[PDB]
Amino acid sequence: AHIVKIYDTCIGCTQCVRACPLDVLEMVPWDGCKASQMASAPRTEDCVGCKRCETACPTDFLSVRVYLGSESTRSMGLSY
Amino acid sequence: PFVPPSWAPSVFVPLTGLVLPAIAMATLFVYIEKEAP
Amino acid sequence: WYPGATAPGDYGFDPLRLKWFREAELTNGRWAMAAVVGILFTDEVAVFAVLEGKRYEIKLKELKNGRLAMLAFLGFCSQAAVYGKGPIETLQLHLADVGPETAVTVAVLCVLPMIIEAT
Amino acid sequence: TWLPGLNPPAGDNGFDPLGLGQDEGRLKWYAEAEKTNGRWAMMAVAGILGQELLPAWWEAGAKEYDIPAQALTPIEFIVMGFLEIKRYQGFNSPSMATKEVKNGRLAMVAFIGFCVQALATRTQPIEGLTAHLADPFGKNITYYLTHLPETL
Amino acid sequence: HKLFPKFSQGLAQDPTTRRIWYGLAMAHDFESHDGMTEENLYQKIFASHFGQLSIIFLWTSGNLFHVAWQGNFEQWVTDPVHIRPIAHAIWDPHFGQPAVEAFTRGGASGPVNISTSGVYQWWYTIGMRTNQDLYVGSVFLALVSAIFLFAGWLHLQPNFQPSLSWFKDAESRLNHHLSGLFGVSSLAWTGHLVHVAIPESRGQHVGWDNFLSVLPHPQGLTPFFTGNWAAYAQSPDTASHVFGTAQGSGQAILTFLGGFHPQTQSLWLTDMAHHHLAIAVIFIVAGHMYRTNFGIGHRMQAILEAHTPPSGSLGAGHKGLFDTVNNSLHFQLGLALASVGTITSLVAQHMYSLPPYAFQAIDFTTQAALYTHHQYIAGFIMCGAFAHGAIFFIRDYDPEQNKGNVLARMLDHKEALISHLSWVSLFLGFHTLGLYVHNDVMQAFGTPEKQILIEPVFAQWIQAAHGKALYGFDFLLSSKTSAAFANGQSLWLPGWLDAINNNQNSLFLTIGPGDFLVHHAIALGLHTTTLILVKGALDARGSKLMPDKKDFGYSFPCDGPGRGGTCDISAYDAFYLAVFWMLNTIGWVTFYWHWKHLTLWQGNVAQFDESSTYLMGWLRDYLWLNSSQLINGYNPFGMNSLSVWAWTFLFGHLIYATGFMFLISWRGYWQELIETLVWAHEKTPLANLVYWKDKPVALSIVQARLVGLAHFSVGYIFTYAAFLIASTSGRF
Amino acid sequence: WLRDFLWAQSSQVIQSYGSALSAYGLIFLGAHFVWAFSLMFLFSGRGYWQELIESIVWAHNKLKVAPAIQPRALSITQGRAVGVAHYLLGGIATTWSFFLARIISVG
Amino acid sequence: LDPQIVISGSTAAFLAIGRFVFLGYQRREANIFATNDPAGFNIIDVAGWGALGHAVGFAVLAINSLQG
Ligand code: CLA
Ligand code: CLA
Ligand code: CLA
Ligand SMILES: CC1=C(/C=C/C(C)=C/C=C/C(C)=C/C=C/C=C(C)/C=C/C=C(C)/C=C/C2=C(C)CCCC2(C)C)C(C)(C)CCC1
Ligand SMILES: CC1=C(/C=C/C(C)=C/C=C/C(C)=C/C=C/C=C(C)/C=C/C=C(C)/C=C/C2=C(C)CCCC2(C)C)C(C)(C)CCC1
Ligand SMILES: CC1=C(C/C=C(\C)CCC[C@H](C)CCC[C@H](C)CCCC(C)C)C(=O)c2ccccc2C1=O
Repeated sequence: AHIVKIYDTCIGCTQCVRACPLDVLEMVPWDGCKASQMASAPRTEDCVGCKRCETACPTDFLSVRVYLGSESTRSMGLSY
Repeated sequence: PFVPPSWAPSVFVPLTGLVLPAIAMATLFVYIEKEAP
Repeated sequence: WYPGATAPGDYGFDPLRLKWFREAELTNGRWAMAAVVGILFTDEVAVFAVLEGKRYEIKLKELKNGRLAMLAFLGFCSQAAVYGKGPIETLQLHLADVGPETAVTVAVLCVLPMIIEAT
Repeated sequence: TWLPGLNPPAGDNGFDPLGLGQDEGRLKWYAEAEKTNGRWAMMAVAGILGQELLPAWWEAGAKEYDIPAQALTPIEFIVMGFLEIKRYQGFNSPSMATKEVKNGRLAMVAFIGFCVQALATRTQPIEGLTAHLADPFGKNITYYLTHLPETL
Repeated sequence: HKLFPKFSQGLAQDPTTRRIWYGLAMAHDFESHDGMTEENLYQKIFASHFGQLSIIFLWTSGNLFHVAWQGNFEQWVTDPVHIRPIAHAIWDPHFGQPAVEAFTRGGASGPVNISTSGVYQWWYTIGMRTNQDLYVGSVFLALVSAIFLFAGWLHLQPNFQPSLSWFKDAESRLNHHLSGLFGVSSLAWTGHLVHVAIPESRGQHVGWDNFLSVLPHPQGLTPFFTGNWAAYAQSPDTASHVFGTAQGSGQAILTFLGGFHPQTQSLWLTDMAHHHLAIAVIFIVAGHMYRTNFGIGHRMQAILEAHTPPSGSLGAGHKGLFDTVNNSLHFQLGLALASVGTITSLVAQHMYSLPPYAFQAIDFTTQAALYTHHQYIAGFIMCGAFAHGAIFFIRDYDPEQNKGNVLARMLDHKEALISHLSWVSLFLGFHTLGLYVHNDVMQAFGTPEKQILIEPVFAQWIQAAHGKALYGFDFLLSSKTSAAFANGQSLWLPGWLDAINNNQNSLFLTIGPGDFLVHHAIALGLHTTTLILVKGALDARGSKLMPDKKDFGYSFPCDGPGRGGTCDISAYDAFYLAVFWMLNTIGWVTFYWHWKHLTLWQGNVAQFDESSTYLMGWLRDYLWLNSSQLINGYNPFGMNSLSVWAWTFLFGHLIYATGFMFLISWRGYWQELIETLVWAHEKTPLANLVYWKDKPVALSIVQARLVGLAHFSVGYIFTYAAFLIASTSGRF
Repeated sequence: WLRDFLWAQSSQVIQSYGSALSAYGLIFLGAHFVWAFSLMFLFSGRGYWQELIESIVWAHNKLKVAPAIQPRALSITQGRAVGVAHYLLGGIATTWSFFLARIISVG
Repeated sequence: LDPQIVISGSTAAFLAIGRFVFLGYQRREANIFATNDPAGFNIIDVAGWGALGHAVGFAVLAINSLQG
């Protein structure tokens, strides 16, 4: 499984969520930003580690981070 | 009493060339593919 | 099998770390007993396959004499390939009045029962 | 106190200037080791003094023997293996104990004296004794190290 | 899941073929295994070290045994000028009778290999004369290898595992390794030289039978205890001494002569004896410096805390460095690899120029092979030093323990460091390539008198300072009225002057504008490789493109196509890019070494001095010219003894080329190809009864870089080894 | 092929200096150079180069010569494109010089 | 020469000089276990300063043997 973390610099722009090709991330209620939204990664067992979320994140530095970890059949994107 | 005999490459070179690589690759293959309990 | 040895015709000797191995020990012992009797008393395809297939598809003294005959057959092959003589001739040269390996092997072997005790 | 002022840390004379016996069971092992090195040294000194009196002790192994010395080592290893194994699987007055320890220590020092002394003088040790008695001042360790060519 | 690998269940739960490769690759990285503590780390490293020692002594015993059984050592020592040293016999049933006749050279029964490792010269100089001696040495070193393998197994056992305090004791280890491992070993080798190796060169056999009854000197130990130590320098070996015999001999055991023995063209055994005795005393004295359990001695942490200069120009100085060298194994490993790599360069540079062994430097293929062998070893070890330094920065470096010291201030001016390395690399590259291209245009347009030929006046000044009367500077050792000349003139300068003014050896070769241009290209390679390695070490914690590079580790693939794309951003990848510059730089230094020595050995150094100043002269007169007998090793008219080197030459070109496939083409192409292969196998009838246990996948990105660099490097090494051995041996 | 074709027929190109065919020797060497120069782009990646450019940009900032148009490493695809273009140019021009020098001198 | 005189005088000079003028500096920089000496000049101090004495004495003997 790959380690996906969300950091408090998130501005709830939802760009990472609409960039993930696997439905791993989602938006939760929060109070830390004006959008009152925060990303969250409850399904990192299906994460392949493509880093589209990191490409989509606008903040400097990143508020979503993907640490490539141990490989499984779902994280390697295998259909066989 | 040190010199190995005149037939010695004819046995020792195909031994470590073929037989020990076959045994070693078979043993390492069975060790790789072994299931954990 | 040695004074002070512990266990992991059995004697607790397993330095390298089962029922197939016991059956293989028994059949190597039986064929070595027949071969040692043939070498001491010295001086076809499909039927053998059928007998072997029927044997595959199918009490201390047996493996005692079997281990003794396996060591005996190793003895025949070794002191025939080294001495160039038969067993009676090597016995006669032994009686009535690879050396480094033999000496090194024995000492090393003894260092070996000692080492296990240490560890 | 081997030199006074130094108490023994934890034939005891407080002599461990390297700290080799700072562990209890390890020190018990070294005590047994000192005992057996001293026993073999006592037997060796009695051997050299006996053989000399009733070929030197360094040229003794190469004369001629029954087997000969090719195939006598495995007999030695088997017999000494049985004896040693028995001793390890096994492993009266304290005056006799301290005499045994100090006697083994003096025999170890005497045997390294035999080895170095014979290797530097090319004499049997009773000839070294009669040389040092016939000439105390002279024929000392200075003579055999500065006049080494004469002995060869 | 599966058992292999036992050190990582994260890899053991991998359903693919990636598990096998990553178990092979992460096996000896003990800091990242499951359940690894620090004591266990040091203990397994200690056992692995014993394993390395056992393998080295088994390697040496095997060299001794194969020489003693299949070589011509006892026949070589009778005339070591005209007889070739046999390595080992050939048993290849794939041969034909012309190949058996071709590799049956002489004087041997069957097919043999001719050794280029220098072991006959080394063994003959240290006193071997017979094959039995080599048999005894082989049996002794095999027994030593068994003892070290047993000692690794023993120090793994729980009654013998050392604690962490034993491994972290630096003063005791430096005192015992300086005084005992350097000093007493060098003293005992001096004993071997004096007792055996000098009388074997005098023609007197001193074996184990009579080493107690043969005097090393006719007055033994009486000068040594009187202090009359100059009595061992009296009557040295005459300049008409035949080596290994008694004609023209002397009585001295410790001289200081300089230069070379006249017949063997090699260093004097008495000078090497004196040399090992002096450095033995110096290492034993230096091994009493540090504070063990005896009150006296230096305290290294106290020395480091003291050496901080005033005015804050180094900040906190060396404060807190003892707990960062002591606690980090990667710092110690990088220091050890930097030192051993520089010393391996020193070994190669000093052994071509000052040949130690008898009838070395007349075996030209041995000279070239040993130089090239230790230069490539040195290059790999230097790259590993910088690699493990970057690993130190990522894993072991604590910034709060180093707040203000020299190691933090290097990270503070890392941009200035990389900027000035970039400047020196660009400068040397522009002007070295511009001068070579300029001279090529001059040589092409028929005008060699216009080409820029800068004279190497600085290194010629240094050679004149060393005593070479060619360049007419005439100062400090070249002028007869100098203080250094007059003070060293009575004792060691008369041999050194003759050897440096001989132009028939490698002792301070005559240099010119080609040598200028190549030393500049060498500086380009060194500065550039240092640029990539220092950039990878100092950008390992992070850069502006990736501030959190320390959070991914040392060897991660990339950080994706975002932020413009980040390919080869890791410090491992900077190492990977710098191995190419290492191979380039050592290829330059060994092309230069080999061509200047081939023109010395043939006789026309004018050929090198003319053709070395332009790269077409390089390509025409070295690579095209010296590979004429190589590629004729086999042909449609027959074959000869060079056919193995022709085959290995093409073999290296092939492995190099196969490495380019992993280097250029990357992963997802092969992953799609393998997915179509998986479809084809699962749909093919009567072959889909056979199924894989490990799911086939394409090689990962990092693995691809490693496999491509491995094939690239092996092909590079085999191609230049085949060319160098075949050209030197075929033409000499 | 290595001996009787490449090595044997490369004589004319390698000894073309001092004559009218010397340009074919120059373009032989130049083409070898360009081919090799492509390997840096094909074998490397733009992350390293971007960080190197960062250090150099720092050096330019120190002397007030950092450009307003920000120095960036080439894209991944442009690295591949530059790589294959210099690779093709180098190899093809090499065989061009070999062929022309060979066939003009022995023709 | 006079080897006993040179070695004994050099060892006496180095032991006396480390006993009397460098002992306090060695105790300042360092900051078997018990001796009768009033300065604590123990066996290891004797070993170090006599080692320097023997080394310098044999160096002087060797240079005078070379006659340089
Ligand atoms: C890593 C790969 C590598 C390989 C394969 C080689 C291979 C070689 N080296 Mg090179 N070398 C290397 C790296 C390597 N080297 C490095 C990293 C250095 C710098 C440290 C050197 C420095 C070096 C020198 C200076 C020399 C060589 C030589 C050689 C050649 C002879 C074989 C040999 O070394 O005998 C095996 C060596 C041993 C088994 C050890 C020798 C004995 C050691 C030094 C001391 C033993 C002390 C003793 C045990 C103590 C007893 C104490 C007493 C009181 C009991 C062989 C081609 C020699 C040569 O070129 O000959 C023609 C040569 O003179 N090498
Ligand atoms: C003193 C010697 C020494 C020691 C004790 C270590 C120890 C270590 N190194 Mg270091 N290093 C060294 C020298 C050393 N290194 C040298 C000389 C180099 C330059 C090559 C390096 C460069 C280096 C890098 C880049 C890395 C390490 C890593 C490591 C760690 C893990 C090793 C591992 O698991 O790989 C297992 C070893 C292999 C899988 C070897 C694969 C085979 C290689 C590619 C060569 C293949 C050529 C083949 C044999 C030729 C066949 C030809 C054919 C025709 C027969 C371990 C701490 C790694 C690390 O710390 O990770 C964070 C790591 O990434 N080392
Ligand atoms: C012949 C092949 C070749 C050449 C010439 C270079 C040259 C260079 N490399 Mg590269 N490299 C190569 C192969 C090569 N490399 C390979 C195979 C790899 C493995 C991937 C690398 C990996 C690598 C790394 C990791 C690094 C380098 C770096 C460098 C630069 C180091 C500084 C220097 O000396 O620049 C001198 C400049 C030159 C040699 C270029 C010549 C300039 C030309 C002649 C000017 C224009 C001429 C003409 C007008 C052109 C007109 C054509 C028209 C169509 C425009 C240098 C430009 C370093 C760097 O970039 O530092 C800043 C660096 O860190 N290289
Ligand atoms: C990254 C890193 C690392 C690494 C580093 C390295 C790898 C380095 C290298 C380095 C080096 C590799 C260096 C070198 C140096 C050298 C020198 C410093 C030299 C000197 C010399 C001299 C000084 C000499 C002089 C002389 C002469 C010239 C002549 C005469 C004689 C005499 C002697 C006088 C580490 C680990 C730390 C960690 C951190 C990170
Ligand atoms: C008690 C006392 C006293 C006395 C003292 C004395 C008398 C002392 C002495 C002391 C001594 C008398 C010491 C000594 C020491 C010595 C030593 C410690 C040595 C060492 C040596 C060495 C180390 C050497 C080395 C070497 C060699 C071996 C070889 C060659 C080289 C050399 C030289 C390096 C008095 C009266 C004053 C006062 C009172 C008290
Ligand atoms: C060298 C290299 C670079 C660095 C090269 C860069 C950034 C381009 C350099 C081209 C020129 C030199 C810069 C543009 C010059 C300007 C027009 C300035 C004016 C110059 C005057 C003389 C006209 C990469 O960015 C890269 C990316 C991906 C894979 C491989 C590589 C790669 O190999």
